[PDB]
Amino acid sequence: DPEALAAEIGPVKQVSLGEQIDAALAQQGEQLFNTYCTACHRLDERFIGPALRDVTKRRGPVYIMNTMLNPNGMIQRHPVMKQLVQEYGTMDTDEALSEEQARAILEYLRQVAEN
Ligand code: HEC
Repeated sequence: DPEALAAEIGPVKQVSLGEQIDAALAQQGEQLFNTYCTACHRLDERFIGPALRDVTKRRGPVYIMNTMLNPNGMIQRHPVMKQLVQEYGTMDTDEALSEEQARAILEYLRQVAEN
């Protein structure tokens, strides 16, 4: 259900996640997260947006990737995101990331959920 709607919104459609964390990829994601995402997010505390340490436990990868890559489409069309907007407010969250960058950040998010 929520991953399918996230795929339809796009641009990412599918992310097949291998069982292991790729630590080098995650490390690039850590650096990116601390450049772009900590303007508004923390791992364990609310801030401008929701806490994210366990985002990969409550959401899937297509939703997370398309939040980074198409935040406007997600805000407009995805019911989970639309509800979070009513709670946290409307602001420019688009960091103009590449898919590569977003993928690295996802790997970091997966890693911190195992800490
Ligand atoms: C402040 C300008 C933000 C920046 C920069 C980033 N995010 Fe964000 N995020 C923000 C808000 C206010 C919200 C709630 C929705 C709304 O627009 O009001 C979010 C939400 C998310 C989510 C969804 C969390 C959930 O539990 O489903 C994710 C996965 C997310 N944000 C990720 C994320 C990442 C990885 C960022 C750096 C690339 C990032 N956001 C930037 C506010 C802001």
